[PDB]
Amino acid sequence: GRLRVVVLGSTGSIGTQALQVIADNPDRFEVVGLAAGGAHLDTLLRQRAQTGVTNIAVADEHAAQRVGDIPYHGSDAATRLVEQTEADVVLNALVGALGLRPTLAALKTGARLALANKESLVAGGSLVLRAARPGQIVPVDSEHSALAQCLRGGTPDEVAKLVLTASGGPFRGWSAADLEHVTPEQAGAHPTWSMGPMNTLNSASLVNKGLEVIETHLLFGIPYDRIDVVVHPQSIIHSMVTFIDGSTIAQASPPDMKLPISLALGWPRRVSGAAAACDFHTASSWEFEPLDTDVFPAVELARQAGVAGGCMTAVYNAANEEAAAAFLAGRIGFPAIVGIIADVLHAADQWAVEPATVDDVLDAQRWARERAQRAVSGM
Amino acid sequence: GRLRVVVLGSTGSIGTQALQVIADNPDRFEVVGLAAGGAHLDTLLRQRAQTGVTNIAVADEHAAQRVGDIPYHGSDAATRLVEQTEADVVLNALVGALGLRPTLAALKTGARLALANKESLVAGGSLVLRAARPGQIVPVDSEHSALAQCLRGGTPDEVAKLVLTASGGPFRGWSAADLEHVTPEQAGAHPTWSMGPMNTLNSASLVNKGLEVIETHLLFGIPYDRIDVVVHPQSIIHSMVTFIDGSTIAQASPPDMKLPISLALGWPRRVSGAAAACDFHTASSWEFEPLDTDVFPAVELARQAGVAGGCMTAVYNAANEEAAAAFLAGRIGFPAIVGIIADVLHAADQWAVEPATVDDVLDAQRWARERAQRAVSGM
Ligand SMILES: NC(=O)C1=CN([C@@H]2O[C@H](COP(=O)(O)OP(=O)(O)OC[C@H]3O[C@@H](n4cnc5c(N)ncnc54)[C@H](OP(=O)(O)O)[C@@H]3O)[C@@H](O)[C@H]2O)C=CC1
Ligand SMILES: NC(=O)C1=CN([C@@H]2O[C@H](COP(=O)(O)OP(=O)(O)OC[C@H]3O[C@@H](n4cnc5c(N)ncnc54)[C@H](OP(=O)(O)O)[C@@H]3O)[C@@H](O)[C@H]2O)C=CC1
Ligand SMILES: O=CN(O)CCCP(=O)(O)O
Ligand SMILES: [Mn+2]
Ligand SMILES: [Mn+2]
Repeated sequence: GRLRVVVLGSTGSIGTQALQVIADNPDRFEVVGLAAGGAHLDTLLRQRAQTGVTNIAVADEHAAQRVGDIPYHGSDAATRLVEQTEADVVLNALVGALGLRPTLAALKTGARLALANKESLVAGGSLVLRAARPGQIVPVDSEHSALAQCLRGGTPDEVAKLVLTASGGPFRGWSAADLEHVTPEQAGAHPTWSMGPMNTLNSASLVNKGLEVIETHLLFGIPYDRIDVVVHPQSIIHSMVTFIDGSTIAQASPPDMKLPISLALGWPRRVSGAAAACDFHTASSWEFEPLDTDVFPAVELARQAGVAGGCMTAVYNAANEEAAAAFLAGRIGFPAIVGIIADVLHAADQWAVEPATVDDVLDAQRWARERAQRAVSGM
Repeated sequence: GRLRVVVLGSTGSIGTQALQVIADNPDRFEVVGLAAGGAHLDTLLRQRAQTGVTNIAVADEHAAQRVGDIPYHGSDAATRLVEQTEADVVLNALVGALGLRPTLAALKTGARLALANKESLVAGGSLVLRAARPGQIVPVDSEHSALAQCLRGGTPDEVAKLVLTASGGPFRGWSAADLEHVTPEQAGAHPTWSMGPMNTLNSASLVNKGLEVIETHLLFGIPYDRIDVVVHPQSIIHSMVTFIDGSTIAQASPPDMKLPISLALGWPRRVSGAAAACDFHTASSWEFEPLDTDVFPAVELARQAGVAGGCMTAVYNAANEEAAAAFLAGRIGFPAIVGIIADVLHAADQWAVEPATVDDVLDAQRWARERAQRAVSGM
């Protein structure tokens, strides 16, 4: 039958790509809700006009003032839309802290949650896991989607290791000395129209990989010492699972987020024609190499944060946001991003307690931000 | 509740590796029958002593006499061993189309057929299929083991293509002129697998891969035009499945037949520690290139034979067996192997008829062997 889909973050990269998959597959999906921030209000309004969906939410009141016929506006607008809309699937493609409450609300409705919002898991952690039922959360990102597919190759008891691939970023194979003089531009901080500067930087710093390692633990219930990372420059193999017999199962496709998006939406059913497959008519190679964890310790730090548990991963992420921004403003050098994360985490043991509420997570993030600010400024 | 396993061809490459898996896993497996040709009595006698199994078949009458007290001897020994031994699994690791009757007898008992002896299924065609219940034939071949694992990545209707990898053999990259000079000693080399001299030859000539394409169609019911072959010199990726959404699922491990053996014996349950896993703590690459079908047409000829159906696959194999014997004896050049197969196949119009009995298959092979000898005489 047709799945009713709520798209949260309809004006961003994931959201718009999802809407294309849905437009291409009217047999499999129908949009029944759209939520956006308001920065791209004009796009949301064009989306209302194109899709015919009037069930929309805008967070920013100022932006909402420009329209006068938005059913959900102001803070918690997305959350209210989720609470009040009958749906089969909620795609949470919201950015940052504010994806958390809608994740919780969507889980309570009993819909499947196609999750892109990293903060829901990296920050929300045990709040989100205690609220979600088995199979309810389906990951949107390429590595997690790949692991979900590869896990089909055996029972849960047969898994030995999860292996995330990592592009390695622009500084793949760079020495510590090389990294000393990395500039914001080199770190891929261009005013690229769709993605924010943080995504390319997190990729370059290997912090994104650490975040993905944390999310892997929470999604698939695999201990951190069994979650590995290999550097794979082509990004054709999106991740792999190694089983107890020594067999490894791997997922491969030319880069294209429409594949994992389509699969998250239709899970467990694949969407015909979603993306192009690997073509073996011209010679190619898939290369693998280890990550030098002395030069790139962000993944080791993520495992430490993850193992400590509670709000420690919220701390890891919030420290990064602050240090990364400080790097982009020229307040610190590149190697000092992960240096500050380590300094903040080392000081953060009070946050190992499990959060009872969203406010607990926010307090952990507040603490981590100001602690990172002190480290940056020298105060 | 150990599985009771009869091991046909115990003294060969697959047989010995299989006994090693069983020896390491006495909780899961027990040997209850051994069959061999009689050429390696030292090995067989050691196997009798180490397993404690006296329920033994020896094909060669004189060799069986030399041992004394062999319960089954003569060319029907292996077949009669299968018929009269209660077992849960029959591992058929005989070589050549002579494994046909043991294969048919094994299926008739209701036991799982762990099939290394691809030739018996290639020769038997729909006759073997009609004797099998669904999933009764479980492949030991590394490619088909990989395919079975990767097919867990979706439903049947989601399968777009099956992709077999091929090492490309010792003469990968060689021109037709280069092949003219190939010696039996050069064809006895293999870059990635340690095997008997016949399977090694078949690998060098690509006839092995042709046999495996036919085996794929017969095992999995996928049409020949959706079975691709890609050359992968590392033999780390063992085969892949491409799904309708563009996703490809691949199986990978360092070349070690103990992996597919262990899984075939214990299907669906994996066998802990059966083989070493891919090691991502050191650099490596997985390379792919197209097969050069002009220089190596054996796979195309297999597709032709397979599409024709009936007893045509038996003809393909039998012609190879005769031609291969003549190459190893120094009577014909290396290119003549596949030239003879082409000559025989294209004279075989009458053998497209579906086999009703074993005798139909035997008739087809008898003709093919004579026709192959005619081709050899003409050179
Ligand atoms: N792009 C990718 O491939 C990857 C995605 N992810 C993560 O998935 C999430 C979504 O991906 P992406 O589309 O690129 O993120 P985007 O930044 O491109 O889009 C974010 C969406 O959230 C909306 N939004 C912002 N603030 C609010 C608010 N207060 N209430 C409701 N909605 C709000 C935005 O609306 P408006 O535009 O009007 O502000 C926008 O539609 C991201 O957080 C990203 O980190 C993870 C790995 C990689
Ligand atoms: N070797 C490998 O790695 C791989 C093999 N395979 C397949 O597995 C099958 C077995 O191959 P492999 O183990 O390499 O071959 P081998 O030649 O190593 O072994 C052949 C076995 O069959 C026995 N045998 C020979 N003739 C007869 C006969 N007339 N009656 C009864 N037994 C006989 C031999 O006994 P003896 O010599 O003692 O008389 C020996 O035990 C082949 O069909 C091959 O295609 C597939 C994947 C890879
Ligand atoms: O199952 C494994 N084999 O048959 C050995 C494959 C060697 P090849 O790809 O060169 O035919
Ligand atoms: Mn990713
Ligand atoms: Mn094989």
